Amino acid sequence: INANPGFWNGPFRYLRWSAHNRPHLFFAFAIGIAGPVAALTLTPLRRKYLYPDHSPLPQSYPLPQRAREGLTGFDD
Amino acid sequence: PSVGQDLPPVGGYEPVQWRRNLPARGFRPLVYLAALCGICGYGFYRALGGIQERRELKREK
Repeated sequence: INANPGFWNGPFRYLRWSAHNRPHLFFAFAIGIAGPVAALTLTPLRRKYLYPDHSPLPQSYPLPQRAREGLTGFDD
Repeated sequence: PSVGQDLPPVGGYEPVQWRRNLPARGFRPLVYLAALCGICGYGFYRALGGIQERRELKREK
């Protein structure tokens, strides 16, 4: 029988126990917990170690802020 | 008397195979897992670089 020790008696033993008896829960849960934790910790490292981000893609015609100078050429 | 009926060989027969012929073929399961992660990670290296490539092509268009 492999009924229960309880999560709140010994954690790491219960983690081993669930990995031996119910991997359908725990190996979905491990892939699930590895998502956001790695998402938090790895993204400072990649900007520090691997490579920084990309330049943002323009979404419309980019408008500068100038004053409509005198531009000659192609009157007629 | 007894003549002409069939009999076993005087040397007898060879011993036959009656056990579980079950070889534990293949590799260690950890080798399958490590090869899985290798095939995955090489695929991701081909994937995400091509995606960033496609994003730069999108910028160029």
